[PDB]
Amino acid sequence: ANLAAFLVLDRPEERITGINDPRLRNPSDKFIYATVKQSSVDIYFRRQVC
Amino acid sequence: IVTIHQEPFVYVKPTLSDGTCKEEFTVNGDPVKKVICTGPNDTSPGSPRHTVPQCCYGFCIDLLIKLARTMNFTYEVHLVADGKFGTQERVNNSNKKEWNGMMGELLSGQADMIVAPLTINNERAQYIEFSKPFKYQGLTILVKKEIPRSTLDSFMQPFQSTLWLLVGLSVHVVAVMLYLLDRFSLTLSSAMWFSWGVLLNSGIGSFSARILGMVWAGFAMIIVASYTANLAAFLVLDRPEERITGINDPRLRNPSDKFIYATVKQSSVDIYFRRQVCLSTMYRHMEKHNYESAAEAIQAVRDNKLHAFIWDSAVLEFEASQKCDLVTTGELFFRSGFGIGMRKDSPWKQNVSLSILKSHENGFMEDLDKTWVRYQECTFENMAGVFMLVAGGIVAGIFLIFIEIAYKRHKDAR
Amino acid sequence: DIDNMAGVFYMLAAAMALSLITFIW
Amino acid sequence: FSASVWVMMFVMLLIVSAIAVFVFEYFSPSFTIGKAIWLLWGLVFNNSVPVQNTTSKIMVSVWAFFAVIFLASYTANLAAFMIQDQVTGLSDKKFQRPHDYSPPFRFGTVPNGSTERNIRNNYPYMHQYMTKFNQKGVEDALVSLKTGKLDAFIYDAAVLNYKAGRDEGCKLVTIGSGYIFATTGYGIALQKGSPWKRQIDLALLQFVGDGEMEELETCWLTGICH
Amino acid sequence: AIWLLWGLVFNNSVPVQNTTSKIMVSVWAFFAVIFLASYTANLAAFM
Ligand SMILES: *[C@@H]1O[C@H](CO)[C@@H](O)[C@H](O)[C@H]1NC(C)=O
Ligand SMILES: *[C@@H]1O[C@H](CO)[C@@H](O)[C@H](O)[C@H]1NC(C)=O
Repeated sequence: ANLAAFLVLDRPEERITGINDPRLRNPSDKFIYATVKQSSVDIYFRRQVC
Repeated sequence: IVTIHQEPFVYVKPTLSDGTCKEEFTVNGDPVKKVICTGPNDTSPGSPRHTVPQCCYGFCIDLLIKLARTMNFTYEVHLVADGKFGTQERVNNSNKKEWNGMMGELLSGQADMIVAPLTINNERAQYIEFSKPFKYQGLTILVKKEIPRSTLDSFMQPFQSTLWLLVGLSVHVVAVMLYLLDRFSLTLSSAMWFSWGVLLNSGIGSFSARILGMVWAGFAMIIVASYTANLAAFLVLDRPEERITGINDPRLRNPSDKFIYATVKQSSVDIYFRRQVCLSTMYRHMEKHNYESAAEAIQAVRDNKLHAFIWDSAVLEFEASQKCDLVTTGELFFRSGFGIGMRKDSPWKQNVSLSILKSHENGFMEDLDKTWVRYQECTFENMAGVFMLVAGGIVAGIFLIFIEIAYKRHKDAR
Repeated sequence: DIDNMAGVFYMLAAAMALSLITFIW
Repeated sequence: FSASVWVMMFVMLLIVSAIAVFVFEYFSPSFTIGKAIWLLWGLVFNNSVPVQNTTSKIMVSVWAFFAVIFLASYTANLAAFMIQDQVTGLSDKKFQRPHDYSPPFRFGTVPNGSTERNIRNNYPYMHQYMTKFNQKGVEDALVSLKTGKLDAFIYDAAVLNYKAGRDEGCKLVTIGSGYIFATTGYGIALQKGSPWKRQIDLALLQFVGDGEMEELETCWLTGICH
Repeated sequence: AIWLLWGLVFNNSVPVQNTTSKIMVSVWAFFAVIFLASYTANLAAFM
């Protein structure tokens, strides 16, 4: 039973679940992510309410 | 004072022959205060309305008694005839905006102070000023939960029958080919007895038969392994039927005849639903099913007439705590407090607000919450019917083999 | 389910081959 | 979970044992006292060899099949069964009696605030005990909690919830919800006699009724450890 | 040897019929039981 439980329950490490990911909403040194340079994505990030 | 009959807050019971109520006690053996109540005998219309003396007690009575002790008050309680909070309604000559129910009674001058559960709203505050709320509770969804007992009983072949027929054909052909191999070189039933012992462990039992036995032993276990894997998968994957996951539930966003849910009558929830930017179909889905009281609504929900109900979160939590057959789902939304209905020219604003804040900060509110809202908290067929069928089949087979051997021994030794 | 027929037929060829080998030997 | 399955399986085992011993006694035309008892459990448990043995063969075969099916069902149930606070409020005797335990209790709060005044107005002894251990900022409290220099920290519910939501590792959480000693809001402090109070409260009520603050709540108040 | 190679790994069989030998067969049966448990757990995870 313990072996089956530990095989069913695995790491399941998900990085980003979407734009509204709370983890993405905060700066973390462990996970670093950014664009390359100025582009349409840069303008979209600049024009953000919050 | 006018008070609305609320089950978790204002318990109303008939008086005795002498005109008073019984002197009950709590779990701590303390005298429960009771106040003489005046109101109609029958809430439903078309009845001989008599203003018999009732006896209402509950949560707000303690706060009212504390206020009367702090400041000199001579209060008489009253019950609204229609049993509604009261909002803007439309009557003959529809170009009229008049308040009905408790709010209209307060505006008419009949009542001066209200101690009852009343949700603060902008429209209500535009005409009647309120005080600081006693506690902050929103509105949630109440749905009766089901009890999963069994599904897909496993008697002889719950999944398929062609697979069992194929297994039977395979065992028959392997048995006959084993008999043929033995004859060519277990002529009697010893070969099939050994095969059945290998299939089902019971401790019963040249190179040509060795490979057949090896492959049969290897093939025997995969069937039971697949069967137990399927059983485990079907036990893990259950119904998991969820009614409402929240306010943003897509199922709630569409009207369905299978799931009917609505409020009781006009209230703060009704005003919130009216003031929605894009939630229009909710009114069409709810206006076709309305009730008269929360007690009737919850009784209908228990009787499976309804599927979900919307009311204050505290009331639903208390109902779930006192009745384990009901559960509350969803999350808090449109959170707002309570208030006290007083006229704008009443000079008792500060004198009541200060007392309420003092009671809140001195631990009276938490004590009342503990002593009034936290009283108490909270296979049939799959492993029974198949067992009964198996037992009956075993008894029938035992009787059949008994008569068979009784005839066979006599035939052999005549 | 559907794979059960393939699984049972997979070993039938091996069983038949073994039977033929032990019959010819 | 044995409060239901074990109760029925006990009578099931009793009745099947009675049937087995009855048919074994009927098998007389190798002792019913011991052989039947041994065979009652030699086949249900696959990790045994106590059987050592036409009508009898069919009965033992069907009983072994039933035992295997029951074992598979039990394993499936065991597999399915595997899918699933410290203090309670300020009324606990631990806060009022820190000396009753060998490890002394240490608490922290920001002085010159409202929580300290509320504690003083209610429990003078608690205020006297609090005056020994004080912290001059939320960052100091977080550092003490991370390093173990503080046991419990008391402050406003909103700021503690915000810190828990933005805490790293989900190692700092509050004791549930609804156990707030005094549920009170913030409001907007005005000047005495100001006529703007009516307009302010009407605007706030309209905003809360229309739900125009939901985006602000979801954006400003969010984080890990939901 | 061939018969014992499969008489104990498959619990649904009785083909064994039998100091140094006892330890080896005992530890091998323990390994077979552990492997069967691992196989069942893997099947449960795969389902
Ligand atoms: C009003 O309340 C005060 C409380 O100190 C009491 O002394 C006084 O007698 C009361 N007056 C009346 C008329 O009840
Ligand atoms: C309200 O309280 C103040 C001071 O506590 C007192 O002077 C005043 O008389 C009170 N109001 C009434 C209506 O008694």
